[PDB]
Amino acid sequence: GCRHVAIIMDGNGRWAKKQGKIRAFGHKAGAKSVRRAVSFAANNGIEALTLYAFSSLMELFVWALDSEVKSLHRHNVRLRIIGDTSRFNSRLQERIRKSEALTAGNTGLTLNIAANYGGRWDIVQGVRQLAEKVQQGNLQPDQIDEEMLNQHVCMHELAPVDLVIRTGGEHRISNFLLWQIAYAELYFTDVLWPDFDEQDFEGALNAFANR
Amino acid sequence: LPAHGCRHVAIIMDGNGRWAKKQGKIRAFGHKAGAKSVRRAVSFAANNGIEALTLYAFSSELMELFVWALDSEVKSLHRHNVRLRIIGDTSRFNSRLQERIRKSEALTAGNTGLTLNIAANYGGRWDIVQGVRQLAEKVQQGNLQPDQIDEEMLNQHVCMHELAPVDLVIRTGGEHRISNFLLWQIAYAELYFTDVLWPDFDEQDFEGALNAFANRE
Ligand SMILES: O=C(Nc1ccc(C2=NCCN2)cc1)c1ccc(C(=O)Nc2ccc(-c3ncc[nH]3)cc2)c([N+](=O)[O-])c1
Ligand SMILES: O=C(Nc1ccc(C2=NCCN2)cc1)c1ccc(C(=O)Nc2ccc(-c3ncc[nH]3)cc2)c([N+](=O)[O-])c1
Repeated sequence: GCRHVAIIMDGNGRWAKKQGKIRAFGHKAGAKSVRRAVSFAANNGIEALTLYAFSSLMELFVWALDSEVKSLHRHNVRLRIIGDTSRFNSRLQERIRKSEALTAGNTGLTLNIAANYGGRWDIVQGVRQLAEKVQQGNLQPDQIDEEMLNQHVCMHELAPVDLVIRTGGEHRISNFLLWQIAYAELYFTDVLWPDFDEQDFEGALNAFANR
Repeated sequence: LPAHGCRHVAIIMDGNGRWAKKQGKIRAFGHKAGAKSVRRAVSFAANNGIEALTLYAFSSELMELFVWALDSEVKSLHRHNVRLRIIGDTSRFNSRLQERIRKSEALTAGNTGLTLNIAANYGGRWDIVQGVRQLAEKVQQGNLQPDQIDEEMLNQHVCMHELAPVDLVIRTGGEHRISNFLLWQIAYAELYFTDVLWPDFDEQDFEGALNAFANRE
């Protein structure tokens, strides 16, 4: 059973170019593909879906999400934004906080949207926290272990990441999740993100089920 | 940079158990064939301009015996101008073994050819945590402020930070996963998975991985 899937959603700009259209067109097709993947995961009992918007700008991508919130809530989706939003404009930060709190109680799919996220950043923010605790004398350097750092990195309340999918044909993690992908299956496909569809997602889930 | 572009390659060497099973042999024959394949890869990397090779002995099918085995290769590595380092938590290793590791490292530290890093009782999470503990000690002595901690600083405290970043990770044996080998250090690395079992992975396979990295960037 695959409980938590993460996807690096690459290929929207390459897709636009192949279609003979401006980069913007590729965003809008990428957004359709977001909806389809979120629906498919919610329909197939996946617990958590973590989406990294990446292209081989982040504010705006989050803005575009703002109008989907009412629909996600109605579908019992818990929405979280992961990543360093602390320099986003304060109006956007308030909307993120409002959407997360609206849905925080939902018990269906948890959808994590990584915004201005980096795996090294995620670890460093958790290390900064431990460092504050040591300085305040609340923690001995030496009590620090994997389990404790794990509690200070993103998504520690969710099932571990079982499967990472990257569309778009590159074979890297690109500083998406690092700590959390120690034991995840890595599935790379040349399909571009706007084309990735239910059969492609099932293909990735077979890879997991075979292993 | 060599034409392939790769300064540091890391290899998850899986498949030795499977290879021995396919032949009707016990696991020890797979380990001896896997050792032949290490010598061959080390020789290939050294002849191909690679700066650093990092090897993670892993079977999908103890750690301390692997490192005893390596102790018998140290003279030969030295003779081939290889600089040898062990990465991993060896602090609970047999006291004799820890002294043999130290001396093999000191013996070859002057070498100018390939740098070979052998992971022994290594895990990517462990490596991040030991880096974090060195930082927390500096905070507890009043030398470091929590707010001065950034990526660059934590980078300076994980294994291999003084070598070229890892450009390419090869995993043999058919599984598509990192299995808690390098994690901080592979943020930008090319990942190359091949179904070839470790004992069968030969120069043409290694050339093929390098040229796939060169072609993909
Ligand atoms: O990325 C999105 N929108 C978007 C639009 C435009 C752009 C854009 N960039 C600049 C040019 N256009 C970017 C992103 C997007 C779209 C739909 C959705 C979304 O999931 N909608 C949605 C609504 C309902 C359901 C659903 N159905 C069953 C259970 N859940 C599933 C999905 C999300 N999302 O995360 O939720 C983001
Ligand atoms: O893993 C190794 N040996 C080994 C043997 C047995 C076992 C074993 N485990 C349980 C059963 N037996 C495990 C490991 C091994 C073998 C050779 C080497 C090795 O690289 N030796 C070497 C020696 C010489 C040269 C060389 N010299 C000049 C041309 N090239 C190149 C490489 C290494 N190594 O890390 O360097 C490990």
